[PDB]
Amino acid sequence: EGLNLVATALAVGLGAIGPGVGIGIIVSGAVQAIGRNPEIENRVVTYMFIGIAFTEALAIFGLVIAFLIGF
Amino acid sequence: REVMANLTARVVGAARRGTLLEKRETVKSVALLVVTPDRGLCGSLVAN
Repeated sequence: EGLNLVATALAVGLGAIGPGVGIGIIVSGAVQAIGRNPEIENRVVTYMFIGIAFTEALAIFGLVIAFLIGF
Repeated sequence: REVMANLTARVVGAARRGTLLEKRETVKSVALLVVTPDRGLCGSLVAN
């Protein structure tokens, strides 16, 4: 049947729930940290980016399944 | 005196070391305070 289509939506759907919240928390914490201490700005951003990518590493993993399920 | 010691030790970053405590570079204008007796006869204290 078309049950693979549910798997197509579930991977991208449930996959984006976690990272969707996670990306929001990371940048919000960085922006507050930049606002309180502007001179550590160049350093915290590097920490933000090296971790914010780890969050979508699972989201891309969901998208990888989202196309593997299709074909 | 100790509150200054306790607080200023915590605040060490030059970026946050602004406002009154900011040790400005290239000093250009200096103001000074003098206190003197309202009435004379004090001796050499006023002259000193």
